[PDB]
Amino acid sequence: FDSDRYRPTDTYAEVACDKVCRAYEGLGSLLAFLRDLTDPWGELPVGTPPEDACWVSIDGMPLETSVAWAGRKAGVRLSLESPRGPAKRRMEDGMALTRRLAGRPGVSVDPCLRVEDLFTDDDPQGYFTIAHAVAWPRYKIFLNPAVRGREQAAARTEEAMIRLGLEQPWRALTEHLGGAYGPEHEPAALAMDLVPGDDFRVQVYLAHSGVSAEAIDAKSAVAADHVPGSFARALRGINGADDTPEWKRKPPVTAFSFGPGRAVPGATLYVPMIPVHGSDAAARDRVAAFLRSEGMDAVGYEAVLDAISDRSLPESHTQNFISYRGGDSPRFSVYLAPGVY
Repeated sequence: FDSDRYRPTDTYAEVACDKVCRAYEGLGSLLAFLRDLTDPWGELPVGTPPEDACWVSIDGMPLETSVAWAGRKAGVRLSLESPRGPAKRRMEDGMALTRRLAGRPGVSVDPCLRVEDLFTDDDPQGYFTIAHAVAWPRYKIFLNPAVRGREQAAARTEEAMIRLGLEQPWRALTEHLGGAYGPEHEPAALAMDLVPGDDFRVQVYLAHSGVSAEAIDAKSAVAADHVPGSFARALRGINGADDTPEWKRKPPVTAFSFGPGRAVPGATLYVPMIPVHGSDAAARDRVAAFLRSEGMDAVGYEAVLDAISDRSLPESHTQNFISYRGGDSPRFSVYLAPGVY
């Protein structure tokens, strides 16, 4: 525990509330909602870190704040994962939360419940099983295809894709990638928007170990929204040399998005921040320079960083990823550890 902003007795839910409010401030009762949402661990004091770091945040907190720009608008999102242990109890906490979201105003958890058995187990492996996010409310769930080892990740992902009706765009991706999944494009996570109908989306996050910016770009050429070279230019550009130990320890990620009635996936690039960059200030300078050269809003990005961060940025290590899509309908997001641990 290491905070100038929070006392050790502040609760997880109170930190969550504070971060969400400050993110809105940077963009220019909630507490009640979040206590309920994080029931019952949301009441735990933040001063006592979990036994096992949460996957959801690079500082191991059970909370991660996100701000997303798209279609000339910005929105705040919050990711959550139980800090409880051991892994099986953490998993069951998440299962419980999914079921508590069912029947919330616009929610559909049916697609999640039809593949849930694939990403849960009585003896789970890997650094997580279940996590969620809320956006302002729509919800999503994150699942670990490596719950029973990495070697089964592609198979488990594929079977879920099939159950969900998305075999065709999943086939398109799989063939584009050469027909097999390896460390070059490894299924590291799945997400689902818990909504019914055409707006339903599943994202498959592929990690890219030991490949160049150009090769990563080319893996996206099957995407509905592929802008040739744009991923290569973001990666080379923001993150420079691909041979640093820090690059190799946290490789880039592409989120492929799948929707009903869509023959091919969309693609969004996830650019690792800390620890590829030495601090949030260094990462900020380079991300801002890239945003400007793309004509995107670097001021709003920096305003959010400033509003939400608890330490001066050269001493702050809270940016996990930024995400980026170029072209006519550009997207940018930043994902932030609370920076409490």
